[PDB]
Amino acid sequence: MQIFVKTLTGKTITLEVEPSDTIENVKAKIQDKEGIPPDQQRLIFAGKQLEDGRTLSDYNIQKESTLHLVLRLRGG
Amino acid sequence: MQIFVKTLTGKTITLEVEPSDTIENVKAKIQDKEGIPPDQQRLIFAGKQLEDGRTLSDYNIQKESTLHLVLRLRGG
Repeated sequence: MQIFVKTLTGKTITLEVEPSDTIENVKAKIQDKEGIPPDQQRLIFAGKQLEDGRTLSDYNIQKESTLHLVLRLRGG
Repeated sequence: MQIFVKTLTGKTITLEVEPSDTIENVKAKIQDKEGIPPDQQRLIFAGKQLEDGRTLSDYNIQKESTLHLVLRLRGG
């Protein structure tokens, strides 16, 4: 299923995630494409932060959904 | 100087911070006001998270600047 991860920096990411795909694997996809380190990725939804060990369907995340991405660069 | 702390959900907090203030200290000041624990305070600037150990002027944060605040809850 397609999803749209938009960051406040002004960048959107389009990935084909799976219903039972863990948040951890979602970050992995971004890492594969944009090359953004999953450990530096902060997926925010509804105003809170998502848990790496959780699934998309855990937060009612479906197709065409929008996830907020924040770059957490450590030491800078 | 005063800055604007706006959450991703909907809230605008205003406090007095120094140019050489630290992100960690900023969260501490917000805790003295809104009572929100600094551990749950996520400072966002242009889609990038603010390093807790960095300074406001290091991020080019001046007076009357608006920052985003995200609540980091466990499990979301």
